[PDB]
Amino acid sequence: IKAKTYPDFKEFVKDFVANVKAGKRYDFRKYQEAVLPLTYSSPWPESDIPEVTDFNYTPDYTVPFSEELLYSVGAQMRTADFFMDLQYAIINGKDVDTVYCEWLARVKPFSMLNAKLKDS
Amino acid sequence: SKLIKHPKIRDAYLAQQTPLAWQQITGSLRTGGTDGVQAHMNRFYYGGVVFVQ
Amino acid sequence: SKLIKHPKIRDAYLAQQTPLAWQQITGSLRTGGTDGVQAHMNRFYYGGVVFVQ
Amino acid sequence: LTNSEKSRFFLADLTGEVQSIPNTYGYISGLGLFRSAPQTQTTFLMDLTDWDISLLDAVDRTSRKAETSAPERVRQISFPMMYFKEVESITPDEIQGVRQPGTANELTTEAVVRAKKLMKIRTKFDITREFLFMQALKGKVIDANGVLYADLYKQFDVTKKTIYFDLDNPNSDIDAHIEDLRMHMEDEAKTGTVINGEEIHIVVDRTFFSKLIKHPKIRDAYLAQQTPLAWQQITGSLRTGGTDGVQAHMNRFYYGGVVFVQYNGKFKDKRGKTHTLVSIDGVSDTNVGVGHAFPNVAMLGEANNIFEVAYAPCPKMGYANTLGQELYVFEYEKDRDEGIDFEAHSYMLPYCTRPQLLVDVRSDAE
Amino acid sequence: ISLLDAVDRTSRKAETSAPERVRQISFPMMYFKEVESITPDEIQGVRQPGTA
Amino acid sequence: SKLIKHPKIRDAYLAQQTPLAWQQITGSLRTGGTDGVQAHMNRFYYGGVVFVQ
Amino acid sequence: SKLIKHPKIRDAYLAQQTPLAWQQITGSLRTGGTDGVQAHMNRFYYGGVVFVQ
Repeated sequence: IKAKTYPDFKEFVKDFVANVKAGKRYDFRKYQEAVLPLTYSSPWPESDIPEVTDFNYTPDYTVPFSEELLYSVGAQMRTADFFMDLQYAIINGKDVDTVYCEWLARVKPFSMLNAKLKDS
Repeated sequence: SKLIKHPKIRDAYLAQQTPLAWQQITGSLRTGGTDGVQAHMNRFYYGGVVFVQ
Repeated sequence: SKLIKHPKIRDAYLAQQTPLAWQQITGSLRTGGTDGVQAHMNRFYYGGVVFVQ
Repeated sequence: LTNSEKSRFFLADLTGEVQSIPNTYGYISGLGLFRSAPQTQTTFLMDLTDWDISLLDAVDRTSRKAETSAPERVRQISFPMMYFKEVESITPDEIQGVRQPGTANELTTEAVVRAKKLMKIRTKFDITREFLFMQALKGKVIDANGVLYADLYKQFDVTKKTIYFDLDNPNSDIDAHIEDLRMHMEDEAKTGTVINGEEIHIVVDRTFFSKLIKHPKIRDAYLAQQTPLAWQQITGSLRTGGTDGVQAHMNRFYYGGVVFVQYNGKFKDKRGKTHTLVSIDGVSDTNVGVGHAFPNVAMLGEANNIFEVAYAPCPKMGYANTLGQELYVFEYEKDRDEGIDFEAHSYMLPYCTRPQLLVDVRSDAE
Repeated sequence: ISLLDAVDRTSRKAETSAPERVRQISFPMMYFKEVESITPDEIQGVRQPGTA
Repeated sequence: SKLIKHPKIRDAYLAQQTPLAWQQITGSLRTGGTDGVQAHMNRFYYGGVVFVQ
Repeated sequence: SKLIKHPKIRDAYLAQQTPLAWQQITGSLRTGGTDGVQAHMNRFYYGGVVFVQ
C-alpha cells in the first residue's frame, strides 16, 4: 500500500480488506504513528505500509464480539489493534460489510473504529 | 444539514481547540434569532461568512 | 448507558481538549439532582440538551 | 568482637548480626472504621424493626366507599463474642550460660528476654485484631481455626452481592459495573435517608488492580486528557499515598468518584496456612482479581455507624459486670522461685449491622 | 509470628508462642598481587617519543 | 533501546504535552560522567523509576 | 529534504505543541547562518544534533 494513494479513509479500508482477502497481511503496531494520517478525510496512508510475512497474531479475547460486530458499540482500542483484529476476522472466515468511520474524530493511538461482519 | 455534516468542515472543526469549534461540534448550533416561531435560529460559521437557516 | 458510550458522542468529547468537560468522560456523572433515595442523579450534556437518568 | 573459628586455639572476627522481622500489616485497623463499644455482659441483643412496606394506592369508586391498610413487623437477635488466652512464662534456664546473639562473650539478661517476649505477645495480639476486622468487613466473622462466630447475613436476613467486572475482555463496560456497584449501596441501605453512594471504600489486590489499570477503555479515557492527574496516572508513580505497614505508599487509582486501593495483607496461623486479607473464600484461583467494597464513615453518617466492636470483661475476681478492655495482662510468680507467668485475655467480637452494604468485586465474568 | 485461635472462656485454655532461631556464617576474602620491575635496558639509548 | 521505543511508552509520551517532550530531544540527560568516556549518560524517566544506560 | 519529511521525525514534531515544532513544520527553515550566496542557511533540530544544508 503506497503512500497517499487513497484520498480518504473510506476508500483506503475498501482496498485494505481486499488485499487481506487476497492473502496479504499487515502489521504496523510498532510504527503506527508513522503510517496513519490525521483526520479521516486526509489522503491515506501517510506513508507506505509494508507487507509482513511473519503474520502470527493470537489475541487475548474473542475478536468477533457478535456474529455481525467486530467490537461492542462504543469500545475503544488502539488503531493498529483494529487492523490486526480486522485481519483476524477475515482470516477466520468473516467478511467485512461496512467499516464504521462516519462520525469518528480521532485516528491516532486510540480510535473507536468498528466493522460490520458477514458470513463467508 | 448538508453543509454542517460535510466531512471537510467537520474534520476541520474537530481538530481545533477554540471555543467556537467546541460549540459547533458538541454544543448548541442555535445562536441568535426569533424567526417568528423559533427563539433561536440555526447559524453556522465557516469562513468570513455565516449560514443562517 | 447506551447514549453515554455512543461513538458519535464519546469520540467527540475525547477529542475535545481543554474544555473542563473531562468530567463527562473521566469524572463522575452524578453532577446534580436528587430523587428520594439518591443524593446525586446521573445527567449528561450534549447538543444543548440534558439527558437525566 | 573476636572469638574461635573451627579450632579453639585460633581467633576469628565477629562483625555483627543481621535480623529479619516478619511483615505486619495494619491498614484496616488504622482505618478507624470500627468504633469501640465496651460491654459488661457476655452477650448482647438487638432489635430489628421493618415497616418495609409502602405500596401504591389502587383507585376505587367514590360511591362504593372502599380502601386499604398496612401491617408492621418487629424482631430480635442476639450476639456471642470471641475469647483469647495468650499465655507464656520465663525461667532461669533461658539466661544461664547463653550468650547474646551478635556479641562475643556477653551473656543475655532477663530484661531483654521479657521485653522481646512481651513485644511478640502484643504484636501477635494486634495481628489477630486486624484479621478479625477484615473478616468482619467481609461479612462473616470466622475464627482463624475456621470456627463461625457471627454469620451476619443470616442474622440479618440479607444476601451478599458480588459484582463481576470482567476485566479480561476489552468490550466490557467498566462504567456500567462501577455504576451498578454505586447504585446497589444506595438502593439497599434502607436507612430512610439520602445516600451519596460514592463515598464507599474499594480494596483490591495485585490481580484486580493490574487488570483494571490495564484496560483499554480506562487507559484511553486518561491518555487523551491534559489534566495533571491523567499525566500522573498514565506516566507517573500511581503510588500516591497510604501506608499498610510494610510499604511506604500504597497505590491508588481514580476513575470518577470512586478510588481503587490495592491492599495486600498476609497472615499465618499455627498450621502455617496463609490467611490473605483481601480474598473470597472458596475461589482459590490465580489470575482472578478479588476486591472488597464497603461504606465509609461519611456515607450513612455518624448517626448510623454500621461497624463497631464490643469488648467484655475476663473471668477474674474484681472483673465481673465491668466494662470490657482490649487487653488484660496478668503477671504471676511461680512458687519456690522458679520463674514468672504471664497471661493475656480479650473478650472481643466485631460485627456489622448492615452486611448488605459489604459487597465483593471480581475481575472475572459471571 | 502467627494468628491466635479463639478459646473457650470457662475452660481456661490458651496458646503459647514458640521461640526464635540463631545461626552463624563465615566469609573468606580475595588477595591481589601485582609485581613490576625497572631495568636500565629500558632507558639506555631510547628516544623519548615526540622529541628529536 | 527496546524500552524507550516500546509502543506502550512511545504513544504515552507523544500525547502528553509536558516538558518531558525529550521524545524529540536527547536521553543523554544524565549526570553522566560515566567519567572517562561520555559526558552525559542515557537516562529515561517512566513510572516513577529511572533507567540508566 | 529526505530528513525533514521523514514520517517518524515529522509526526513526532507534529504531535507536540512547541514553537519550535511550528517553526520547522510550517514556518521557514532558513533560521540563521550566512553562506556568501544565501542570506540564511538551512537548519534543522531533531535530537541533540543540528543538521545544516
